[PDB]
Amino acid sequence: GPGSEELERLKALLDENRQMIATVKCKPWKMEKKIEVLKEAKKFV
Amino acid sequence: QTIFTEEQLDNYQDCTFFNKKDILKLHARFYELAPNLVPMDYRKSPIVHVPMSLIIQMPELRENPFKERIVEAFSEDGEGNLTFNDFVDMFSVLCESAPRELKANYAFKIYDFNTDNFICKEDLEMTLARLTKSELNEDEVVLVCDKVIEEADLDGDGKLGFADFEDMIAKAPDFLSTFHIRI
Ligand SMILES: [Ca+2]
Ligand SMILES: [Ca+2]
Ligand SMILES: [Ca+2]
Repeated sequence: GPGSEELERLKALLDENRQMIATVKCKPWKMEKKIEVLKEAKKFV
Repeated sequence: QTIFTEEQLDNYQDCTFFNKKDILKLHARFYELAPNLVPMDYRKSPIVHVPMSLIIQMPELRENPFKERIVEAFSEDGEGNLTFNDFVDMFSVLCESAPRELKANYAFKIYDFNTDNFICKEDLEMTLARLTKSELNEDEVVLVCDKVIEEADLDGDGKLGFADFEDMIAKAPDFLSTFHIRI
């Protein structure tokens, strides 16, 4: 529900071991590159 | 323009993120809240207070879920009856140019509902419930704050100090969304 939505979102940002995934949105990268980077990072964590 | 001396406008521009032209605009907005209270001529530095109840009706604040606690934070007695200087201070912290760490300094105190100079689970539930504007019910807020408080508590004491809080909001900037108000 609405709580679970907010939860996995906030938990994503605050995980100290998964900050690569958390900070693609801070990069001057195009959407397509950001999406391919998150896909790859999520495989190897 | 005879509302302020040149030295007054120099000081305002040097002590805030506003230019002199902005300061005159802020005086007009302050004056329009209560023309019987607010002098048009500030050159002798009059001391006047405009009640919180009027300030929180401005369109820039009236929808903010922390409007009362934000206005109170810039008042001497915590009642939010601001002088012009307080009013300018508050919109300078809230403006686009103000650094994250300045906003964070005030946000930490406004979110510290039990005034013990830490953010605990219960402070965070009261903060998130207001931030999410009825989108989340009571237990949905609990669900979120349960996970946030452990993740964010780096030191290990069950509560968030100011350093923990600043690291939190760097990763979750939506906690400072209520401190971005243009005027
Ligand atoms: Ca507290
Ligand atoms: Ca509930
Ligand atoms: Ca802590």
